[PDB]
Amino acid sequence: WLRDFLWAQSSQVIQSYGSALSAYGLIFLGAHFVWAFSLMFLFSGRGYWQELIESIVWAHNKLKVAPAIQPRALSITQGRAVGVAHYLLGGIATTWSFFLARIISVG
Amino acid sequence: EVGPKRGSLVKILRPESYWFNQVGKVVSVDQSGVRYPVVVRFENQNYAGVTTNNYALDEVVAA
Amino acid sequence: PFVPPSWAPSVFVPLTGLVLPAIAMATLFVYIEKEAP
Amino acid sequence: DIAGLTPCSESKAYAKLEKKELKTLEKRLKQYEADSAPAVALKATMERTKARFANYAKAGLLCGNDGLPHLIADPGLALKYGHAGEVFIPTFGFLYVAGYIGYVGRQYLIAVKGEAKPTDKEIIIDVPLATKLAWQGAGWPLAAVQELQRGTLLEKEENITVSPR
Amino acid sequence: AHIVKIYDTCIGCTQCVRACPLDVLEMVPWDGCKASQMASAPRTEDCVGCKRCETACPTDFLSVRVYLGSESTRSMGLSY
Amino acid sequence: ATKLFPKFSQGLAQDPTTRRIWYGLAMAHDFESHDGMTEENLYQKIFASHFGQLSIIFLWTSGNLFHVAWQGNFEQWVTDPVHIRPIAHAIWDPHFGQPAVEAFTRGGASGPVNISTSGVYQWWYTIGMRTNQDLYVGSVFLALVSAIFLFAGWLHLQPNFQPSLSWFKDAESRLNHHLSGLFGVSSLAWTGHLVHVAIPESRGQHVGWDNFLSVLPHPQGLTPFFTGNWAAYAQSPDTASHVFGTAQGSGQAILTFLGGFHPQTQSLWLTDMAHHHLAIAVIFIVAGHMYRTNFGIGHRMQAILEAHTPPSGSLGAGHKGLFDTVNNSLHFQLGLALASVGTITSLVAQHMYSLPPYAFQAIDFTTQAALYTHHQYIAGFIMCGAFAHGAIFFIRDYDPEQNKGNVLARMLDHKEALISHLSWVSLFLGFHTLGLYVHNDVMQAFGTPEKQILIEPVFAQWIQAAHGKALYGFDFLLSSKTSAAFANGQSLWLPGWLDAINNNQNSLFLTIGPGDFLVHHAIALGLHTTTLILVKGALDARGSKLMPDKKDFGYSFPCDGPGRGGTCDISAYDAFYLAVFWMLNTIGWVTFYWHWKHLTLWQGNVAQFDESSTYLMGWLRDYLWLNSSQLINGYNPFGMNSLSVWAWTFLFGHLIYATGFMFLISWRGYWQELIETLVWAHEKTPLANLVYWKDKPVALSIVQARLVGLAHFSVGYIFTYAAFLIASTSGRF
Amino acid sequence: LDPQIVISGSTAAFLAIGRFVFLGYQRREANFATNDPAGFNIIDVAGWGALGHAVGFAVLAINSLQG
Amino acid sequence: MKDFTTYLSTAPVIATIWFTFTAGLLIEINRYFPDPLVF
Ligand code: CLA
Ligand code: CLA
Ligand code: CLA
Ligand code: CLA
Ligand code: CLA
Ligand code: CLA
Ligand SMILES: CC1=C(/C=C/C(C)=C/C=C/C(C)=C/C=C\C=C(C)\C=C\C=C(C)\C=C\C2=C(C)C[C@@H](O)CC2(C)C)C(C)(C)CCC1
Ligand SMILES: CC1=C(/C=C/C(C)=C/C=C/C(C)=C/C=C/C=C(C)/C=C/C=C(C)/C=C/C2=C(C)CCCC2(C)C)C(C)(C)CCC1
Ligand SMILES: CC1=C(C/C=C(\C)CCC[C@H](C)CCC[C@H](C)CCCC(C)C)C(=O)c2ccccc2C1=O
Ligand SMILES: [Ca+2]
Repeated sequence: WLRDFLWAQSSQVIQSYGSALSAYGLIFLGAHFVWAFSLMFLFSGRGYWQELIESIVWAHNKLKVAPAIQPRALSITQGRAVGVAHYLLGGIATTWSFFLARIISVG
Repeated sequence: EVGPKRGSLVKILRPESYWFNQVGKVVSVDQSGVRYPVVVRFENQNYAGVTTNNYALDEVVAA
Repeated sequence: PFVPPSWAPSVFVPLTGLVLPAIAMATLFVYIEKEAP
Repeated sequence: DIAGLTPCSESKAYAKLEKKELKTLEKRLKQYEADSAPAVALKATMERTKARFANYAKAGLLCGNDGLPHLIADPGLALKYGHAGEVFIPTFGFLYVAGYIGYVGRQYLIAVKGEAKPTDKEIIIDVPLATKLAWQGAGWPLAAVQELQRGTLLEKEENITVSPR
Repeated sequence: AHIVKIYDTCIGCTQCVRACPLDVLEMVPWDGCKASQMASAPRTEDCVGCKRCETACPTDFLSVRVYLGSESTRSMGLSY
Repeated sequence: ATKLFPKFSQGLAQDPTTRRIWYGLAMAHDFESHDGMTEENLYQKIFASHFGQLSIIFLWTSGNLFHVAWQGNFEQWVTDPVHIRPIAHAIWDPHFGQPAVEAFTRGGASGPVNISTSGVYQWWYTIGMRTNQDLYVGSVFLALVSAIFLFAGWLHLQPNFQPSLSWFKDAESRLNHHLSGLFGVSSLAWTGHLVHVAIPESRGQHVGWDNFLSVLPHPQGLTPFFTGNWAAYAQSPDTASHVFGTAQGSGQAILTFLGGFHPQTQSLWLTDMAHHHLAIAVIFIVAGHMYRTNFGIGHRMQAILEAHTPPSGSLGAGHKGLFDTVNNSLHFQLGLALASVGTITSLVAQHMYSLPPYAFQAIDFTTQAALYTHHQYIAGFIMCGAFAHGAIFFIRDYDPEQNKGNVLARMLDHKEALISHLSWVSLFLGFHTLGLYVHNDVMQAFGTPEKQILIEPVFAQWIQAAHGKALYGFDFLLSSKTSAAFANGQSLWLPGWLDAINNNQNSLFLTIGPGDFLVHHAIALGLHTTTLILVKGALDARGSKLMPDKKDFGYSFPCDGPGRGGTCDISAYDAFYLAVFWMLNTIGWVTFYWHWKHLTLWQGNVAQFDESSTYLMGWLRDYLWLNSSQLINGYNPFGMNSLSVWAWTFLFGHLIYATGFMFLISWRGYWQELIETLVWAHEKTPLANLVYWKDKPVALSIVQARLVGLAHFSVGYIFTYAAFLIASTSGRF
Repeated sequence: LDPQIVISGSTAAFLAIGRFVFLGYQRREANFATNDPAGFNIIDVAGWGALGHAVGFAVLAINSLQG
Repeated sequence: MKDFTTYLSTAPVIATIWFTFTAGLLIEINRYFPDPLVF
């Protein structure tokens, strides 16, 4: 599966630059990105982010540029919802770019 | 009538307080001998969503 | 010079990776399940 | 010139890349009739390509062995060898725009903070005030220096919250 | 067993006692706050570590604090 | 009832669940937490544990020497080190098929064997090893050394041999000995081996315990050394026509400063390395006479630190109280050791590949790749460990009252500034380094490569010019033939160095361009981000605005519950766990850069990297996709080849990596409820209910799950890249 | 440079400077019974003597390099 | 009408308008000054 399907049929999307399927190549990379970006939210916890925000808020307080609406880390449930959304978006978009570039070229 | 005046603005000095080095309003000071008689109200809510807390006379300073 | 026989692997590999693991696992499991007097 | 690079104007790889690019566009311009909208579009891209290769060379950009323009970021080399429109001037252009946004936003937050409900003015933007500050942001650099010199830009540590330590 | 502790900052709101789902806390007469009552933790052996009491505590900082400790059948809330 | 394991924690021993087994193994080396632990017993246990570690290391080395001398082709590789592939050990797998036996049979046949990528063949050959007898004897010696450290470990823990805590605290005496003896005398002894054995072996002369006394290292003996005519030892070195291992083109010098590399071996000169160890040995031995122990002379570290206080109050009380802070904190001492060893490990990786010290090492591309990646990944883990122990130090040992006003306490006083600034730097690097790659990818996609942003690494090229490289035309220092720095060293190392730094076939200061600029900023992004995560964890380890009393909960705790908005991953241990992902990402980027730049140099078309490294599609297609073909064809419907083990391992790493995702994404609650259903099923199943469990089955803990997930994630990460790296380099070369 | 002369003179120089110039400073910095009036113990001799030997060999070593 | 203008002053609306203005400005600039690599 990995060699004769993914590696062999990815040639169309990886070689689309300079053509009309170039967008599928860009989306193929962008989708691999969104998917990896989801792992930050899926593997982390709000406790760490809240503290990091505290030190950033300090810099905004020091320069008198701190917002009245207090910055807060995403809720635990929101953290999980953001992670799954970016995981599905990235993963499905990656297959989408791979499928459309491959089929349009060898259709 | 010990304690800061009601309606006055004081700065919290309790280190573990969310409003440390922050200013709130003196809601009321319990003349009875309670450990923390100064009731202070704050505009910004803490992580728990609370906007009020009790502090001792020493934990507060006019500011 | 300090050279083991040709059968070495035919015997050492079986013992180390199958027999010894089983013996180790047996004694270890017993100790953990044992309760303090 | 610098780093062993060569002017794009004298690079052979730069010239071959321009031909390679125009030959792809020309191979496609053939399958279409001369006045066909497709033909007009491919021609305008070919003209834009010719202007880019010419404009880049005229700007005195240097090209590596790849035949592609390389940017000089050392202030000393850029000024002495005519390469300041590549990173230096862009730097002061961005810094002006970025400080403009920051100083205006800071001025807005400070203005809405003295109101009844600052949080409300952050979800519902006081457009008139926002537009006023947006226009007055052109002289931010001098205002920022004047605030830095009056000691009004920063906050006193005694008024800023911190953890127990 | 988990370590549960009550601090003098307690205001006698009784919220922690009402929030506890294993009856680890109760209200005892006191003279340190206006409510004349302070939370107590006499049944910590039944504590699981849910920390609902801390979520119910409105003082800053918390007057009731839970420190997860030795694990038991009760501490792990095991029905088996 | 109370089980026996673990004996160090009655709490765990009284845990009736499976958690007792996991935690007993997880908290066995945390002596400070063991029941009835005293500081003196803590030190004695560590001392014995250190002897145990040494025993294991020496047995590991003896084992390595034995398998090469018994199953490899060292006596054949030495004859032709350019075309003979070194054998690591023999393969005895009864699950193998006749084809696999043939595919793995190689290196002089002798049955299925694994090729070695460790570099011990070039190393032992360079140090004078020439026969399996030599390898066999060394193996025996090291095995004997291992047994002594194991006995010393046992003895120094028995009564009448248990060192006192005061002995463990004698810092001035321990540092003097380690600098003069452990470092200086050891380096001096190594210079003796190189001069008396390695160099004669490189010149074709056998020198062993049989004739070392009846053999003269130099024709003039020690008369030059004791008369001061040291230069004599540098006269007549090996020439460019020197065939390593023979007297052909061989000279007579024992200590030189030629510089550059031996022409045939492409490695550093033995005479230059002999002189190097001699010089550093002298420096160390002297340095070991700085601290006061028993003779009235020397420095008192406490007096030194106490004196270092800027007069303007810029550093508060300066280093006051730091002596006791460091001397009483093993975590502080471990933090420094890891931070130093980790940085030194990366230096080894950077210097060994650029200045290869072992003969025929630079031609073994697979070994070069393996060594760099191996040391860079070990360095990354050690750096992560250093900060982890710094955070533990702050929580367990830091005493604010004894460090009042000192540099350490000042750090805590401006932690928000430190973290916020690390946040800003990381953000800048991330937004711009990503933005430029994306811009370049879009320009490549729209077919306009002349429109991509390609900033020249002028500052690095200027440094390379300073070192001699004239390719950039900066003309200064070693690149200028009229410079004093050029003239002063013209009769010493410069000639050899300039020849090497101006040769574009080695790895000495490789040429760099816009692609190298972008990847270097990506490395800076990773280093700052990983530091931001680790630093933030150590500074906030004792408390934050969200949890002001974190110090009362310790280094590792699950969370503080969903209250206060939610507090998942709030412990300093949780910060280390998150930092490991960024460390693996950083070492991944650095190792990818190193491998791709060398693959293109080794193939002979540096232009591919120079033109494809400026966009991420180039990295994915010209490095990962293109170099994966032979590996993924290790086994196929048409058969299998020697690369089958790597194809199987490559996929094995992908499986473990993804298995980690389950422990990392799915959390305990869901699993605990599933297990409870299984407990009902087992108790309700007839015959099965007859057998029962001694430990109540429970889901893994929150902290445990994060560790198990990170371990699975880290193991797959390493196994996958190691399989790809070796296969791509070996198969292509 | 005569090896015997260089080292011999070097050692004597350091022993002298450490016995009549830096002895007080070292003692103050310092914050084996010797009947020496200035209390110059053997360990002190070993130290300054070593310094002298090192400096002497350094001079001979560079001189042997002929420049 | 006052409430409608208040709704048009809401964060998302202003963001859409401001970003549409900024995007438009940049697009038009590249439409009249194509391929701008250097000053
Ligand atoms: C921020 C990092 C950085 C780095 C790594 C460099 C690096 C370099 N700069 Mg520099 N520069 C910088 C920032 C930096 N610059 C900034 C922010 C400015 C704005 C003022 C300048 C302005 C500047 C000038 C005017 C010049 C350089 C020059 C140089 C090159 C030689 C300078 C030198 O001797 O040492 C490195 C320099 C620095 C570490 C800091 C600033 C550079 C000093 C102040 C200039 C002194 C140059 C001196 C005359 C040596 C060259 C002699 C001759 C060839 C002119 C060198 C590769 C020289 C050059 O090569 O021009 C052709 C040159 O004359 N730079
Ligand atoms: C008035 C707006 C404003 C200002 C003046 C600043 C200023 C600053 N921020 Mg910041 N920030 C802002 C908004 C602002 N921020 C917003 C809305 C967010 C949420 C994304 C953040 C998130 C943020 C982080 C995570 C960090 C900073 C940091 C910093 C400091 C380092 C420099 C920097 O800008 O880094 C870069 C800041 C950004 C990339 C955020 C971009 C925010 C946009 C561009 C500002 C637009 C504001 C608003 C929409 C305009 C209203 C105008 C009004 C008329 C209606 C600096 C003092 C860094 C720091 O602490 O360093 C010490 C830091 O790590 N900020
Ligand atoms: C001459 C006196 C002497 C010597 C030789 C040693 C030697 C040693 N002591 Mg020690 N010690 C001494 C006096 C001495 N001590 C005294 C007087 C005291 C009382 C104050 C102590 C108290 C003491 C304690 C409490 C401990 C030690 C420990 C150790 C061991 C450190 C383990 C180690 O890191 O590996 C060896 C380290 C080195 C060889 C240093 C070199 C490291 C460099 C960076 C490597 C570079 C190598 C080269 C560049 C490349 C190699 C390539 C190739 C060969 C692979 C080590 C063998 C530890 C121990 O017991 O371990 C069991 C420890 O816990 N000592
Ligand atoms: C000289 C080096 C050194 C030393 C002496 C110590 C010593 C100590 N560390 Mg430590 N550490 C180090 C380096 C070191 N560390 C490095 C380099 C890192 C970065 C990775 C860490 C990160 C670290 C953390 C995060 C923690 C410690 C902790 C501790 C303390 C107790 C933990 C323990 O040992 O229990 C036993 C350790 C284990 C049982 C190991 C766990 C199993 C791991 C996942 C390895 C599994 C790999 C697996 C075999 C792979 C299989 C692959 C195969 C199938 C092919 C202890 C005093 C803990 C602590 O502070 O105490 C509260 C703790 O939280 N360390
Ligand atoms: C590809 C995956 C990925 C990516 C891209 C990042 C990126 C980042 N991580 Mg991260 N991380 C990851 C995985 C990832 N991580 C994983 C798996 C873990 C383990 C769980 C971590 C754990 C971790 C920790 C602990 C921390 C970070 C931090 C950071 C930030 C460091 C500062 C920086 O570089 O600013 C650069 C900014 C960017 C690279 C973002 C680009 C800007 C976007 C893409 C442009 C906007 C696009 C468009 C206009 C709008 C799109 C949205 C649309 C719907 C409108 C950074 C944004 C640190 C941090 O928070 O910073 C202070 C930090 O503390 N990470
Ligand atoms: C590649 C990663 C991976 C793998 C292998 C699995 C595997 C599994 N998941 Mg899972 N999962 C993953 C990622 C993964 N998951 C991720 C990222 C998430 C987050 C969304 C989840 C979330 C998730 C949930 C919520 C659930 C599972 C469940 C399951 C199990 C389903 C029952 C089953 O098939 O048993 C059979 C086992 C296998 C098919 C594994 C095959 C292993 C090989 C074939 C066996 C080889 C054994 C070997 C010879 C032993 C000897 C080794 C030697 C050293 C001695 C299963 C074992 C369900 C469950 O708990 O079980 C009912 C469940 O509810 N997963
Ligand atoms: C006024 C303003 C703001 C700014 C506020 C503040 C306090 C900003 C803080 C600035 C500080 C403390 C800077 C501290 C150190 C800065 C240093 C040392 C400068 C480094 C710059 C260097 C070395 C120059 C590099 C180069 C130059 C010459 C330009 C280019 O050529 C590129 C390069 C790298 C070669 C607010 C509120 C964010 C809102 C907004 C407007
Ligand atoms: C008592 C007195 C006196 C005096 C006497 C004398 C004469 C003394 C001297 C003594 C001496 C006579 C001293 C010396 C010392 C020396 C030394 C102690 C040395 C050492 C050496 C070293 C340490 C070396 C090392 C090394 C080597 C081995 C190798 C190479 C390198 C080097 C060189 C570094 C008088 C008369 C005044 C007065 C009265 C009494
Ligand atoms: C990154 C991360 C965060 C931090 C993520 C945040 C804070 C989201 C950031 C959203 C935006 C960027 C904040 C500000 C939004 C403004 C409306 C943007 C205005 C700027 C103008 C240009 C429009 C968490 O809070 C978290 C919580 C639980 C598990 C994992 C994570 C997690 O991974
Ligand atoms: Ca020999």
